[PDB]
Amino acid sequence: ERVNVNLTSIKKLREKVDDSIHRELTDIFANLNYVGVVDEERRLAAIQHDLKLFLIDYGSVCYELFYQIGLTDFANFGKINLSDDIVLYNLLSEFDELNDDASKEKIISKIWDMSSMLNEYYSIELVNDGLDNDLKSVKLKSLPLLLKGYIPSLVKLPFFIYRLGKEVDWEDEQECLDGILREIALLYIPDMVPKVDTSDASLSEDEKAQFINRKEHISSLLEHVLFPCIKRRFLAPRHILKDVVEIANLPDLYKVFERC
Amino acid sequence: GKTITDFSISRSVLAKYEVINQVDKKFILIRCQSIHNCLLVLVDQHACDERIRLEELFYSLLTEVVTGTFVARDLKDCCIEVDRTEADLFKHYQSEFKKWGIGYETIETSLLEIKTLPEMLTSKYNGDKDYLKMVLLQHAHDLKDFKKLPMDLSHFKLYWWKYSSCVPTVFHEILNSKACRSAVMFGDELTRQECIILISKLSRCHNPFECAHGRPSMVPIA
Ligand SMILES: [Zn+2]
Ligand SMILES: [Zn+2]
Repeated sequence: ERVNVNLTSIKKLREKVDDSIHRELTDIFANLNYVGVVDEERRLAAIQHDLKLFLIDYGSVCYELFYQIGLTDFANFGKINLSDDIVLYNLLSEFDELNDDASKEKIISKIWDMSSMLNEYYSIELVNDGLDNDLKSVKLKSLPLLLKGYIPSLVKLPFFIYRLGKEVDWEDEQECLDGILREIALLYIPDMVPKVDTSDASLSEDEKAQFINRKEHISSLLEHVLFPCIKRRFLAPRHILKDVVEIANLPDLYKVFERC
Repeated sequence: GKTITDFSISRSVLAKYEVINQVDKKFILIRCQSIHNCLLVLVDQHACDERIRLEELFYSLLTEVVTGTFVARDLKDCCIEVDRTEADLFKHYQSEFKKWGIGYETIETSLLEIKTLPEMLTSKYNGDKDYLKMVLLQHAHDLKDFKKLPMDLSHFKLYWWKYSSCVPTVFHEILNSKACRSAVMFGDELTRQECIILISKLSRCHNPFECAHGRPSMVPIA
């Protein structure tokens, strides 16, 4: 069932992660107690470890987590199958920079050639309906399922395809595989919800309502899917230490309200 | 028309706050664009609930007193020995004591015949004529020494806090205790919905920044 990953590059990327892990920081996450969202834009959340309150950049933690799952579960991923189909050519229209057909076609060309590799090693299924030389008809069948009960936001999907052809280096094994995992985690991390002025009368009710729903969806995802997983399998790397800040030592606050 | 700008800033701060969630079953972590003097604040849940409760208790008492609907339970065979000057002090402020349901008559060495007491005080004194004497003297001396102004009922919404200072210490203490006992405690479970209601209600209080016993209700951590 589980395939034997004998690639020297994947073992080398795994070794780099294993060396990078900080013991005392992983201890904080392993025994965390999630409080709630602090900032949906700066992607901040609050947790309690022992009797200290911490401010955590969940975007950074989710990036390290979805890169970690991709590394350990390499070439053994599930599938997220998608009337309401997604076209690769029409997806890149959100970029004014691509002022040519040959520029939009060059991204798809590199990806479709490596479709056999992308479908096998990552579960990124790419299916074409038209001619082998034609690129406008190339679509995306399924994406890897790293976490059960978690479907990523497709807002970052045109950016994922743009960075899949223009960023990912297809000329070196390790750098190609390291780049793809980095591109998946970047897509998989929960989206940023930029602050919308509710008190302002100039903005419509529907704009205000969707911003509230975006906030609701992120809090729910963190409480039920993201943070339980983080507390179970996340291994904190030394570099993430700047994104874990102590905001309060609760014993000090007990003195303030000791005698009512 | 000129007004002191510093009074308005303090009120608008808590009104622009969103609840994160309960912390350690002891606090409510809250979060605040346009940050002059307002980010993360830890609110003591007990102090928060007690504050809402006290202002509700003060509003009730004063609306009852102002409208002349403050209940006064009839007291039987209650007479206390008083000084010549003490009998004079009570004779003078008899009308003022009647505003709180403390109805009495001065006889004559002298004596004090208490006819009525509000249920709040009937319960507290509990037959102790010495406690009742100390407490009525306490208010009589507060009125005399200008430590407490009299109740101005010459006025026909009601702002209880514009009559707050007039409340006798004995009633103040009683309501503080009622608020404290009825309030949520440390170790108690609060849902986010329960926390939202508490902070929403606290922001509608005249003084949200302290408990009944004058200690702070919240601490900023950012
Ligand atoms: Zn108190
Ligand atoms: Zn209390």
